[PDB]
Amino acid sequence: MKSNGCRYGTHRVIEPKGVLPQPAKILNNDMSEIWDNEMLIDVIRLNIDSASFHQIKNKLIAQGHQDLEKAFAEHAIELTNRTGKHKNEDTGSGGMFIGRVAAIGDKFEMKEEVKVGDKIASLVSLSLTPLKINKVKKVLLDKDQMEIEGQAILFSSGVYAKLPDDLDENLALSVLDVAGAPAQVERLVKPDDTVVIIGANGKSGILCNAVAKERAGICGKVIGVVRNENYIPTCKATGCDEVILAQATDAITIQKEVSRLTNGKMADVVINVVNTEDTELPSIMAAKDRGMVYFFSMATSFTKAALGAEGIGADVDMMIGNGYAHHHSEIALDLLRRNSVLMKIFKERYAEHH
Amino acid sequence: MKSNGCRYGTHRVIEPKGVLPQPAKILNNDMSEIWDNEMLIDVIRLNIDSASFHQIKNKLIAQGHQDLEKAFAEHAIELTNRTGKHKNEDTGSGGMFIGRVAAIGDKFEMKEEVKVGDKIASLVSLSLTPLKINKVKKVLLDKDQMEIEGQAILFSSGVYAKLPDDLDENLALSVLDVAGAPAQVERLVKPDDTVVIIGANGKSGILCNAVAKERAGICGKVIGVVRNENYIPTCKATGCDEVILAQATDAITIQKEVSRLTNGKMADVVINVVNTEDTELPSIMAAKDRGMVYFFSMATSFTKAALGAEGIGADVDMMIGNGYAHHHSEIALDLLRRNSVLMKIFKERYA
Ligand SMILES: NC(=O)c1ccc[n+]([C@@H]2O[C@H](COP(=O)([O-])OP(=O)(O)OC[C@H]3O[C@@H](n4cnc5c(N)ncnc54)[C@H](OP(=O)(O)O)[C@@H]3O)[C@@H](O)[C@H]2O)c1
Ligand SMILES: NC(=O)c1ccc[n+]([C@@H]2O[C@H](COP(=O)([O-])OP(=O)(O)OC[C@H]3O[C@@H](n4cnc5c(N)ncnc54)[C@H](OP(=O)(O)O)[C@@H]3O)[C@@H](O)[C@H]2O)c1
Ligand SMILES: [Cl-]
Ligand SMILES: [Cl-]
Repeated sequence: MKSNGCRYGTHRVIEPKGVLPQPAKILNNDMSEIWDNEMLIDVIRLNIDSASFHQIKNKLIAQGHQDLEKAFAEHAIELTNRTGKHKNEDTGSGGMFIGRVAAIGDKFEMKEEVKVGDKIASLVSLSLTPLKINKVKKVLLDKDQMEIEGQAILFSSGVYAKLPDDLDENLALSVLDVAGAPAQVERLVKPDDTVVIIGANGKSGILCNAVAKERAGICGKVIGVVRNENYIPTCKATGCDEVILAQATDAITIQKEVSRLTNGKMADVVINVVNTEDTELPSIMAAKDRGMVYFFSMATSFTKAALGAEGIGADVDMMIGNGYAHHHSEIALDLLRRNSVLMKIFKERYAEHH
Repeated sequence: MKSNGCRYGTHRVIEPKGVLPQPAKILNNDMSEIWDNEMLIDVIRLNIDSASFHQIKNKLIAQGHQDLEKAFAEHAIELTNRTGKHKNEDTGSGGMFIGRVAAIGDKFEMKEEVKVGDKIASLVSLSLTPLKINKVKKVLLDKDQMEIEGQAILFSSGVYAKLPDDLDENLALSVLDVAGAPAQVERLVKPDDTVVIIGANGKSGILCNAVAKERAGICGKVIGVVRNENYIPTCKATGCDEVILAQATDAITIQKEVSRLTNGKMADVVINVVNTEDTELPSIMAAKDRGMVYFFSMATSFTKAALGAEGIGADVDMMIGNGYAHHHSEIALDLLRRNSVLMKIFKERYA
């Protein structure tokens, strides 16, 4: 056991010196000894970022490989052996892993309480994760997955979650993927608030509907925005009092309908969980004066949000949605255990085994 | 005077119907009658977005013009007459205007109090502003400016500022340019807070230093981050208690130095006012747990900030720096009037 490990993991950065593990080019993936504030994982499965997986697959096709599973497996071993991690060298994307705890340093900053042998999922990207792949058992070309024998390091600053014994693994992973959204909504929504959820039928959207309605309470108002009439029942069953039919890019219709439904008062909190571009101004205009607009979509443009609010004189607070929050996995999993409607929808949509 | 004008201005959108004035292709710039919630301006000068001005200049050269001032003037007349606004048709960029209030609709949402004749600057883009150019008097090729006779519409949702007749106009416009930064900093900093200002020697930075120190007070702590030791006296004179020398992209140095100056407690509030990319993670790591990180720079990447905080388990709030806030002009100008050190620096730097 090595001493004086950096919680941010800089002790494993080989190239270039003086940067963090994520932007680094080469990490130390020597698993024979760990630092005192690290956690070592026996990796079972690698869930590669879909864009990275597709980009690597197509690069290999273009180079002329016929056996794609074998070419991909060999690509992953070469990449991880040389750079210490599975960070896509063209996109910068990573992924996450599933495995069982192998060793815990005595100064590891424990978050969720876990012990050797526990089954866990990482909630930080493979783009900063020291990873040693000893064997690729299977490349699942259609699932962006590799079943492997290997090991990974979590730094004390990293994030992980114990996978619950009583839940379908893919169901649990689906909640963990978006756990930050309901966690943040719980912090934002006051009793009696009006809340507008843009993209309310989505995976994070239906979780946001439910905690928004729990937090806003009996005299609050939760308004979902969807573009498909097919989604109205689900939005209402998961917490929406009202549903607006609009493209999330249609600022005028959303403003008009939110105004109708609130008698001009508009929303205290706007939660944006769409996966498309140019929805910043429609979200801003749904808010009341000094309201809160929480942008979760990775499609959000900083400049479009900033210039959007300036051009129409909207004095609103606009937050970059932080996917991490203390206890967010436990909070999101507890939401599904309290709400049988959500649990049934999540199992139907995202459970592997039915 | 027509009634039931939309505060967002959709009643002047001709093409395509169903979008807002800024994304619209064609606006109605008929100034003979205004709507009840509009304000009509006699425009003196058009400050064209510099990139837009340069793109139009070069387009005209390539078409074969030679007398650029005259071709540019004719370009602006054709563009505004046809589309109703000076929105650059290739880039989408606009600009702002300076003018005198001509008429005030009876239902205009008054922000700062102005009456007919007041000298004002628009603080919203020419790309959403109905604009009629009756004459171009002078095209200033080195200044991205046109002196004109014409009129413009401010919607009730628009933003403007009265230009005080007692201050140099370039100085006033420079303050208006960054007024949202001190205004927003005033709301975030509590007494006894530790505040880190990244880019503390810049135009917005020195205003943020001063506001951070008055709000954090005698037992608060204001830390500037700059990369030049020559900037230290200015940072301290405008409010910093301590100054860190680091590149704003150097997350490890900034984290270590903020930790040193705060005994590991880190910053309650981080203000990022640099004009450089890849400073998100350094800003996040300067904050304490559940601290507030305010990104003012237009170089801020949404995904870099979100994924940055996620990867190191930083439960911090990250705010998109708005740039507009109620009364921001008045608040920033009052800061200069109350703080002789800032006024003197702003005078020397920004004419
Ligand atoms: N940082 C984090 O950890 C974090 C946390 C939560 C969310 N997020 C982000 O939030 C976004 C949503 O993620 P998710 O997993 O919830 O995705 P999802 O399940 O695909 O949900 C997206 C929803 O938005 C709707 N939508 C997209 N574009 C639309 C438009 N133009 N008009 C109307 N509706 C539209 C979709 O419905 P249609 O069927 O109509 O397309 C869908 O219901 C992603 O960008 C994700 O990265 C990130
Ligand atoms: N409209 C809005 O929403 C709004 C409002 C307020 C601020 N802002 C934004 O804030 C940014 C700054 O505005 P400004 O007018 O204050 O600009 P400015 O006067 O040029 O200030 C930028 C400051 O940052 C420093 N800096 C830049 N890169 C650095 C690096 N890598 N390391 C250390 N220091 C660095 C510069 O110092 P050096 O001399 O060392 O380069 C300079 O002092 C702009 O992007 C602006 O758009 C926008
Ligand atoms: Cl006219
Ligand atoms: Cl962005």
